[PDB]
Amino acid sequence: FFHASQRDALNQSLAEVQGQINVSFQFFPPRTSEMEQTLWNSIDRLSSLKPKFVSVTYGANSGERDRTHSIIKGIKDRTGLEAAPHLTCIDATPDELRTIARDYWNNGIRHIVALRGDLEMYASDLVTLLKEVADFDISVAAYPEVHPEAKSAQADLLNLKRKVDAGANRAITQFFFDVESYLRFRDRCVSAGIDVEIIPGILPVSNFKQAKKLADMTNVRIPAWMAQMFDGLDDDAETRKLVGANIAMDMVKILSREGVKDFHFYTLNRAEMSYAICHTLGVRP
Amino acid sequence: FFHASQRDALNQSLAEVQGQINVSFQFFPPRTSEMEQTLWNSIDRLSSLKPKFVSVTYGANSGERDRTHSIIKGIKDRTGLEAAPHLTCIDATPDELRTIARDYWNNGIRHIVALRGDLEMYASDLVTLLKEVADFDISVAAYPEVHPEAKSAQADLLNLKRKVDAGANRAITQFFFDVESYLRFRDRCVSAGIDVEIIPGILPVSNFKQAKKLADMTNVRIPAWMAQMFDGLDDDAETRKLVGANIAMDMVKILSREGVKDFHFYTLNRAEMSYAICHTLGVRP
Amino acid sequence: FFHASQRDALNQSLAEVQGQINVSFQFFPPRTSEMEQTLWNSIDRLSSLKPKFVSVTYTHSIIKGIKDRTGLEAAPHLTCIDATPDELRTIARDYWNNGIRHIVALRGDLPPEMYASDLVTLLKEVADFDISVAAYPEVHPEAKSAQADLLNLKRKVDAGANRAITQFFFDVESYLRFRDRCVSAGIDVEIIPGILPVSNFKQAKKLADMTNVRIPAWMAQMFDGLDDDAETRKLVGANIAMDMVKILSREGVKDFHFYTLNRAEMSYAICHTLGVRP
Amino acid sequence: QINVSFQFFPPRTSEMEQTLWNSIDRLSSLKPKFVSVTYGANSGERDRTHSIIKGIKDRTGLEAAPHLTCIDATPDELRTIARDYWNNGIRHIVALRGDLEMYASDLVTLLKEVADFDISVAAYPEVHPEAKSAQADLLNLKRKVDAGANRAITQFFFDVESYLRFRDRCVSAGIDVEIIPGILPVSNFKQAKKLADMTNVRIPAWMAQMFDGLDDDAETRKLVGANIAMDMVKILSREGVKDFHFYTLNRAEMSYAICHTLGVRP
Ligand SMILES: Cc1cc2nc3c(=O)[nH]c(=O)nc-3n(C[C@H](O)[C@H](O)[C@H](O)COP(=O)(O)OP(=O)(O)OC[C@H]3O[C@@H](n4cnc5c(N)ncnc54)[C@H](O)[C@@H]3O)c2cc1C
Ligand SMILES: Cc1cc2nc3c(=O)[nH]c(=O)nc-3n(C[C@H](O)[C@H](O)[C@H](O)COP(=O)(O)OP(=O)(O)OC[C@H]3O[C@@H](n4cnc5c(N)ncnc54)[C@H](O)[C@@H]3O)c2cc1C
Ligand SMILES: Cc1cc2nc3c(=O)[nH]c(=O)nc-3n(C[C@H](O)[C@H](O)[C@H](O)COP(=O)(O)OP(=O)(O)OC[C@H]3O[C@@H](n4cnc5c(N)ncnc54)[C@H](O)[C@@H]3O)c2cc1C
Ligand SMILES: Cc1cc2nc3c(=O)[nH]c(=O)nc-3n(C[C@H](O)[C@H](O)[C@H](O)COP(=O)(O)OP(=O)(O)OC[C@H]3O[C@@H](n4cnc5c(N)ncnc54)[C@H](O)[C@@H]3O)c2cc1C
Ligand SMILES: CN1c2c(nc(N)[nH]c2=O)NC[C@@H]1CNc1ccc(C(=O)N[C@@H](CCC(=O)O)C(=O)O)cc1
Ligand SMILES: CN1c2c(nc(N)[nH]c2=O)NC[C@@H]1CNc1ccc(C(=O)N[C@@H](CCC(=O)O)C(=O)O)cc1
Ligand SMILES: CN1c2c(nc(N)[nH]c2=O)NC[C@@H]1CNc1ccc(C(=O)N[C@@H](CCC(=O)O)C(=O)O)cc1
Ligand SMILES: OC[C@@H](O)[C@@H](O)CO
Repeated sequence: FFHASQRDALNQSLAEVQGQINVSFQFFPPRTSEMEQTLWNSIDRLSSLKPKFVSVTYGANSGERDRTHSIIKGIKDRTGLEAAPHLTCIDATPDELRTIARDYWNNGIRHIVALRGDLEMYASDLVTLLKEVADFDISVAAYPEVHPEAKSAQADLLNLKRKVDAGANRAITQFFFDVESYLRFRDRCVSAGIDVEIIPGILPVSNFKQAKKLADMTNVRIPAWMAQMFDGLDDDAETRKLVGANIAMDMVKILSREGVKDFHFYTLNRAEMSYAICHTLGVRP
Repeated sequence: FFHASQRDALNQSLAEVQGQINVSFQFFPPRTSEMEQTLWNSIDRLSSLKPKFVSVTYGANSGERDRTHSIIKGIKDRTGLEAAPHLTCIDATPDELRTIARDYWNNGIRHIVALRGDLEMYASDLVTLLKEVADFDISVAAYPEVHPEAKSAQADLLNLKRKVDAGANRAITQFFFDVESYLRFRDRCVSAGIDVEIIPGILPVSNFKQAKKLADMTNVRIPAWMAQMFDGLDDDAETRKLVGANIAMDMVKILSREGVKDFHFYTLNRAEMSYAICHTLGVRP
Repeated sequence: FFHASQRDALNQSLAEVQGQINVSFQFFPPRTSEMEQTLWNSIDRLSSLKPKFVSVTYTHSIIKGIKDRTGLEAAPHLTCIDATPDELRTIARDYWNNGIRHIVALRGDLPPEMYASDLVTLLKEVADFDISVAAYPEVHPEAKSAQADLLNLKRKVDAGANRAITQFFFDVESYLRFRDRCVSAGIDVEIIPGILPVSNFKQAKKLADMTNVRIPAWMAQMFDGLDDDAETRKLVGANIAMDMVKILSREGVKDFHFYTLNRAEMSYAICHTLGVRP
Repeated sequence: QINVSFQFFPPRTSEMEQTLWNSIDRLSSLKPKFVSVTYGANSGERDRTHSIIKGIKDRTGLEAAPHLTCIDATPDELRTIARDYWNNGIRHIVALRGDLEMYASDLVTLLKEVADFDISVAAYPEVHPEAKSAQADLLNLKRKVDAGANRAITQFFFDVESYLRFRDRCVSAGIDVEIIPGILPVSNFKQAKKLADMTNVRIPAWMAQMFDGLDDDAETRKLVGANIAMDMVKILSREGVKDFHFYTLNRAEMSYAICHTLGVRP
């Protein structure tokens, strides 16, 4: 019985991973007092897992940069964790960006997630600018399914290489649900001579309607079986959570077996799903 | 990438099962007003899935038979579903059992789950007795991992055959977590010439401490990876639920692929996990 | 990589059976002073594994010595090829009156009238003995047909045997198919595999040929060229036996009977792999 | 159809010296494609490695490859050493960086400049402990192959899938040379566990459990270890592996028997 045997082997291998998996968590600036409370609850909960770092988004063109910086300082003060602000360049001048970068460095914030931003400079230009300011750890975005604006898959891949050559020392992927796409992309990164680990960004899905809208805008494929899995659950938050957890747990189990030892979670500021997924990877308090 | 491909295929096959899976749900008589409320909530919720039948346990030697009968009538009146009482013989005389059986039949209750009972007559004796009373549908217990009191695996298997030959038309298994054990047992049932479907009894685990105590008393193996999965979760009900759901969903996905189209859920009177597992099998309102 | 994953699952399942496997060990009466010492050493070494019982081929003395030395259930083998239906009742009653409640009832190899079924019936007429009888997955050489020999096993069980122990075999599929045919025939006792760990292939093959036990081509090839290499034979033979019991365990076998040939090393190691440890 | 090679180390005692030559005679009868001898900067030096290589060549006629490292050696020293080896009929070198400047790829390049050596290099299915990433380590192996290595020999492993997945990644990366599994037959688990822990080589739970309780039982360890190794090579062979490199630790019995099971016989 192949399928049963395969499952037992996959599960046992996952069990033996305990203590070898590095994780990171991504948060966004709360917009309500209710979300603020939720976030700090989640930060406390997830901090107990000793993530390698956490990060905080910055909405391009939002003009709310101060919120990002304030959350980052709060995290460092409260937890002692490495906290990395996201920084976009599409909405700031190089001079403004150098000032922002210098202030981060002087405030002990020395890992930046460097992005172009949701709509002059491209992300690689930001990477170069940041390294000129100081010796930052820099993480950049990777797209196993190709960024929607890329002229070609080759162009997008060479762009990642450009960002790495400019000084990026981590790549974090856009979320995906087609696991084969990530694995094929990881191999293509080797073919392009990219020597940094390609860290999968995991989106645990509880609100499928919303995840689908974003996937559709970002060129991320939702397999037919996954669409079928969430069909009929618009008003059943409980079942959606269980189904979503199952999907994410399956994904990390397979990725772990294929040698992935780094995961970045898009928490949407909630701890429950990411914490449980980490538990299955042997990442525990 | 074998593991990824295998998952996609398994998931898609599960998606195509929609509308082909029969399910049944097992409940027990509530002992508190709180549990009473929970049960009827669960009955309403699960009834919407159109189970082939539901059943209600009867604790052997408990002397609380009237509770079982009362719950069964309540279910039939409320839902129109086929509801099957469990009946044990270890604690009643044949005459008492015939009276009980006749009263059930005359009350429109014509499917009985016939058991010996947790500690004279063996279950096969009860099956014979029931068929003498009337043409009941009769379900009996099967043990993929061998009943703890059996002289041998062969003896236990021939006992199942005895119960089927006496008139049992369904076999429902003790819960298991070693899926290969069920599949091997299903094949052994064919070797013994048993022509009834062997319906897996599924226990969705949220309280592992308690499931383990019962498994240990019933000769049910808990794989090491499963013990590791629940390790450290004694005080984390949320994570236990997500982990447990993941395990049960994986099990039914594999069983479905191997051709199982009937599942019996040990609900412990709660709807959430069983309902979600059914959802993944395409059993939906 | 199905083969790799399958092996990992099989090995892990074996690791998890630890503490749930019943084992028994078979010994023979020593013919020399050297073998005498070897035997009691093996007994001391193997007793630490807490076997469900041990047996001695046919003897009465060894059985007694084992019982006193270790307190293990020691079952003498008894054949009806030697004595008369009356002497058997005398030798049997003599056992029960000493603490010997388990007997391996056999017809016996024939030297250069009644069958084992008759011996089981006889032994039981004396007392409520534990009776173990021989089963033959590949059919006893004298039997007229597979079904006839199978029905014979049924007779022996119906007569009072509560255990069947198999002739040794090397084709696991043969054992498994036979086990299935037994249940189909309504035989409700376990069919306990008799395992022969092979270190001397020339000798094992001689015996296999006389007993209708098949030696698979892969096994013949595995031992080819090792007539003068005792060390490699031991490693090859241990590997074969370990693989066999690993497969058998996954198929739900929880009882094993070891033909030790009075040596502890190989059986002790195989038991170790089954989680049967001091 | 199966090729084998055996790895030895320079004996540091009279007792081990006797054991090694016994093992060489035993294993040479299997006609390995080559044998190799390790180097320890503080456990024998280059002269001891070379002495054993010469002895093997003289005694058996087999191709014998020294493991040559580049730590604490200058490029001019390495060129002089390589020239000497080539002139002495040593035509296969296992080119390594070394257990603590140059990386192994630099040594491969240097050696190919000297002469058309057969060169074998180290590969790590579970990633070299110092690599900045699995991607970087794979790109390094490709650098070594592109510089002229015609063979990769893996660190030992006990998770067979790890080797299989690694081989697939090598092929995907366009690394076209054989990725030969290094096999460590285990008769002393305490010693093996130490070696594995230091190199990030996973020991499956079932394997640790298999050796539990055998600290003082050498005989059972041998039988259990032989079973593990025979099983591994059987699976690997089924998956198309036609070359095996045995970490003998100067003992012949286990490797010889494993080879027997692969059909490699005198
Ligand atoms: C992990 C992660 C975190 C993120 N965090 C944020 C956040 O905090 N705030 C936010 O607004 N967005 C965020 N994003 C989204 C991101 O900003 C968008 O996906 C944006 O469209 C691209 O950003 P980038 O850094 O990848 O840009 P780039 O790397 O510069 O690539 C963007 C597009 O430009 C193309 N391109 C690159 N160079 C050239 C060139 N020289 N000429 C022509 N085309 C070129 C690329 O191929 C690609 O199609 C995040 C995305 C990820 C994966
Ligand atoms: C789906 C399911 C629902 C259950 N519901 C209940 C419930 O509502 N109330 C309750 O108290 N328990 C219940 N049980 C538990 C059950 O009662 C116990 O497992 C009990 O120990 C065995 O019951 P049985 O009907 O299987 O008995 P049996 O089938 O009679 O078998 C019991 C044991 O007797 C052995 N045996 C059978 N015939 C003979 C013979 N002629 N001579 C010697 N040994 C023999 C069998 O091999 C076995 O070991 C349930 C179990 C399952 C799987
Ligand atoms: C675990 C084990 C332990 C053993 N220990 C010993 C020992 O200690 N001493 C020793 O000398 N030998 C021993 N033997 C070997 C055994 O004695 C021989 O195999 C002998 O040939 C058959 O013995 P049996 O008990 O199987 O008899 P049987 O069951 O009677 O079978 C012998 C043949 O007779 C046939 N047969 C049986 N009844 C009838 C009938 N009524 N009509 C027609 N045909 C019939 C059967 O099919 C079979 O072919 C042992 C064998 C095993 C597997
Ligand atoms: C089959 C085999 C036989 C061995 N025999 C011996 C022996 O006899 N004696 C001994 O002392 N050791 C021996 N070793 C071990 C070896 O020496 C160590 O593992 C050592 O740490 C690395 O050797 P290497 O040849 O693999 O080096 P490399 O291939 O150079 O790799 C070493 C590390 O450097 C990294 N790296 C490579 N290029 C760069 C770069 N440009 N910038 C940054 N990092 C880089 C690699 O990714 C890796 O992490 C052996 C190993 C194997 C697998
Ligand atoms: C920075 N993110 C991002 C990106 N890609 C692009 N182009 N832009 C981005 O901002 N990929 C990674 C990450 C994805 N972030 C997100 C943010 C919200 C939801 C979303 O579905 N939110 C729902 C429900 C949230 C919940 O379940 O709590 C919503 O209601 O908005 C999904 C992914
Ligand atoms: C009739 N049942 C049963 C059996 N087998 C035997 N021998 N006896 C039985 O009564 N197998 C099938 C079914 C199993 N029923 C059960 C009943 C309670 C729990 C248990 O774990 N209850 C926990 C928590 C319940 C919850 O999560 O809500 C408890 O606290 O008692 C598990 C299986
Ligand atoms: C009671 N036995 C038995 C039988 N089958 C028959 N027909 N007769 C029997 O006596 N099957 C089970 C068991 C088999 N016993 C044996 C006895 C010796 C050897 C054997 O080959 N021994 C070699 C060397 C022993 C050693 O390795 O130390 C020998 O010739 O002594 C194999 C199985
Ligand atoms: O002795 C085994 C050793 O050479 C390998 O682990 C590579 O370092």
